[PDB]
Amino acid sequence: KVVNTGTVLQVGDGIARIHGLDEVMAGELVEFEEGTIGIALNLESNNVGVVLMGDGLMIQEGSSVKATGRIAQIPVSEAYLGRVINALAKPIDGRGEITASESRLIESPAPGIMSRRSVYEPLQTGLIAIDAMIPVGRGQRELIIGDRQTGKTAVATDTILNQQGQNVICVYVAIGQKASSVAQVVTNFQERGAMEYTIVVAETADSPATLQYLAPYTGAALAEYFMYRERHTLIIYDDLSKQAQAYRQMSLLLRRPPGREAYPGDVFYLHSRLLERAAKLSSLLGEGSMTALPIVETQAGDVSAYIPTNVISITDGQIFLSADLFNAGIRPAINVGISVSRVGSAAQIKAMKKVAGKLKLELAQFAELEAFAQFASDLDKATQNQLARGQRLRELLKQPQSAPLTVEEQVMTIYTGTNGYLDSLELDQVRKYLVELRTYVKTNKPEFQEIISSTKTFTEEAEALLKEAIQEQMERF
Amino acid sequence: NLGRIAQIIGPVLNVAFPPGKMPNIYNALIVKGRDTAGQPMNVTCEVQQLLGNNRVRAVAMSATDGLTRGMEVIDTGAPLSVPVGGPTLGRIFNVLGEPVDNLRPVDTRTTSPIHRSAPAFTQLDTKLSIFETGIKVVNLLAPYRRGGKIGLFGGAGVGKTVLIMELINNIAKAHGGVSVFGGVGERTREGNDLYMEMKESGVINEQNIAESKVALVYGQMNEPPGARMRVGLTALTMAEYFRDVNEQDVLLFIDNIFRFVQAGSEVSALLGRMPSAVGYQPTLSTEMGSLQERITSTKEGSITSIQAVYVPADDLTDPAPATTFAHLDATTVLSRGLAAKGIYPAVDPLDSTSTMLQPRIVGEEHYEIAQRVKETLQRYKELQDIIAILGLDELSEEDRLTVARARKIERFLSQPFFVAEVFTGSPGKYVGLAETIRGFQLILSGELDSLPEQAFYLVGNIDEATA
Ligand SMILES: CC(C)C[C@@H]1NC(=O)[C@H](C)N(C)C(=O)CNC(=O)/C(=C/c2ccccc2)N(C)C1=O
Repeated sequence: KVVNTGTVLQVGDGIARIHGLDEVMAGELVEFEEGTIGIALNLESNNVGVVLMGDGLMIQEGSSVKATGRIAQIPVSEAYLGRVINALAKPIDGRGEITASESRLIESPAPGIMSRRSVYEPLQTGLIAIDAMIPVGRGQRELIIGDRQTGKTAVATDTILNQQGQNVICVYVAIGQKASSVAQVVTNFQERGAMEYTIVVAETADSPATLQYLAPYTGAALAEYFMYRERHTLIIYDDLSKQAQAYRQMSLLLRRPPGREAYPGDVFYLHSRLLERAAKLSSLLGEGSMTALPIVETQAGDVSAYIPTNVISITDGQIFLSADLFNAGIRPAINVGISVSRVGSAAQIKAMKKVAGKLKLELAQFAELEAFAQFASDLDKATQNQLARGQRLRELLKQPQSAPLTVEEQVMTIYTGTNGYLDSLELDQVRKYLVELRTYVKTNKPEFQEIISSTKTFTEEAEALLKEAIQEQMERF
Repeated sequence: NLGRIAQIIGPVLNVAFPPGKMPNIYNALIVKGRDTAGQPMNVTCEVQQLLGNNRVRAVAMSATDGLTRGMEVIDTGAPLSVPVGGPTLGRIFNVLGEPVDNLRPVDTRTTSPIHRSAPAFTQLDTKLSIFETGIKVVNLLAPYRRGGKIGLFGGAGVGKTVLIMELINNIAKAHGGVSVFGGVGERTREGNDLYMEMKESGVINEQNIAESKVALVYGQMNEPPGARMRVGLTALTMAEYFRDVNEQDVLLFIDNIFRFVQAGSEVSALLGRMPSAVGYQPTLSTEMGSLQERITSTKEGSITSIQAVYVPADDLTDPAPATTFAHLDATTVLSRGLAAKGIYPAVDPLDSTSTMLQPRIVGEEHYEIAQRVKETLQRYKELQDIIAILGLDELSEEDRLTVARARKIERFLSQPFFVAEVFTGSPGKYVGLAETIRGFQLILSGELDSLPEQAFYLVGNIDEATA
């Protein structure tokens, strides 16, 4: 049957040239004798170019192939929420199979312009430096940039953690990450009960390249099942860089014409799709949304690089992280100076705007004289006020990994420094101030904390009532 | 006609017809079978080669996933025809002219080929009118020639879009003619936004009384490459109607025309040609050129196109944006470092021209100052690398004056936007010619040497810079 079966011509480097199979469709799954799954892309004149999804060491020139007839479908449901999933949606954790009732496609068109609405719904991440100057709202695409070891994954680890139950569903997609390292994470997510609402769509380095592509695509489809259901999602794709690389590898193995850094001619339709399929659907579809936070590693702080260039131009903001501003105390390292957010403060409440907006104007003025501090032989107080109130807020902006702060905890804290309380204090000390003060308010004053959130804003009372709090509390240092 | 798909290699179709039928080049074909159980026909391509051997190749405008070999293709018999006319205003269009705004079908009078031979040499004109925008950097250091084409250049995130919005606000909502905005390779948000924003100002149809003065065609990022290579041409075919059929004066807002080249980049090597400078196609100059000389003003009317162009890795030597420039009567080159300073709109007062900076077309006061402004803006720029290491202690009392004034210029050259009221945090301000002209003449005269720098930063008029 040269119609729904075929012979294998050649298997070279995870790609196979199938012969026959006239009926195949572009994008259809084919099944090998030794049972190896692969997709079809080159519907060339008399042979089919198929990209394997596994160790092709198995395919043998002469073996036949069946045409699954299915255009790469993936199972989906609720049955996940706590299962480190593979790439063709099959468990890799050893807890049994997954009860899939429906099954959505990996690649599907993204929500258009009628099916969408601006972003107003906030997205709390537990990072004082993010949810106050880098406002990420639901449905909005926010990029995470940084070299090797730049606390980026950490920005992500805390964020998914920082999601109050029933609030936001999360998908953790690892592309080309290490097994171990994925595990060190998939654990630090359980020990805090956060793995009861997050999937771990991950494909290690060893895993064949024809997968690190779909790593996100799956990870995105699995999430789109909650969106169209009025639910909200957050997608973290650990490195789109390692996915772009896996792309290049397939085009060259399919013998397709390359270009800049050997990158194919459809390298921009790898992000302008993952990141588009994410959005805030109209209320005439479910108000459901999906916020994607894609990571893109850099080389030598070289932003203008192709992949990082392209992705930045697809996302609604970036959270640059620096390799020079680590040990300098800044932990986590947020270059809030270049880190932007196209949605605007629109992704924040009023209680945050009142403080954050103001904190914006501050950590924006210091930036202009910062380089002076070290060489300040005789500056004016009108500047000192800035090189004073400067490195103060920063230490508030510093955060210990694994500890995401609530929104209350977020606003109250900014309030201390932003309002001149932590002013005349010593930087190499302020860290413990907040740590101490926070727990102090959570214990003795959790009555005010619940006043803050519900009211969603600081009343003229709680202010004075905060004033009495901090002033006397700093007085306990 | 009827041929069969012969090879499907991504968004490229190699169709094989009978030795007689030969879809002429650029003639759009249309394919019969596609997505998951159900028969659509969205798969429309555009012949681009006669490989020979009874076989044209073609780029699809829709996704080929699911297509098959042998599927009957069909030669419509002419090029891809978008429906144009009055019945396109207030609607969001596909690269194929299909309504994408869920408001019923489009009741147009006649279609029209996105493939039209630009105006002849005797259908052109030389009139050079101004185009007051309302920003203290354009109308003063590089004005807008009506009919002419504006090139709003910059790198990834510099305020180009915010720049195309303020223009629709300052000029389009108040423009006394029809306008069209093309969506060439950009985010969807920006679309959703620019829509629900143009709705509130009622630039669109609040009621179907149809008093709209805008026609929208959106092919965003996600679309395959054979979509952003031509939505720039739908938007324009719909604009090349109001220009000559209703003798109207139309505006052509293309939010990034680069995504139009990038999109062609991607069908180049794919179709089997030999790449060129920086991975681009050999046919880069033939592609964005044939579609910037239809976007012009003629005697029959006019097209004031205010087009944006992406600048990869911050480099202007880059073949993609570089090419544009020729096709421009003005340029607003934005900076990433001058944007890293907070001064917005981040526009480099030095690298930004306009053919109409002629005293023969605006005046002497507009002519000198602009330069006087720039002159000092050349001085300080050639003083930086010097003072940065050589300090000021030995600088003459006649050169330290360049410094203060300049820092008063590069700042008085800031101006929040009515659309960017969320990035600046302060109310926008409309600063026309005279208000700007004189405002600066009060600076070049050291009439304001006392006042500080941040006195002109994010300020409306000179007075607002003295309050
Ligand atoms: C991964 C599969 C399920 C989806 C693909 N579809 C696409 O990515 C694009 C957006 N579409 C819809 C196309 O029609 C073009 N297809 C491909 O380029 C591709 C490219 C591809 C490259 C390398 C390995 C596999 C595939 N297709 C696979 C389509 O079938």
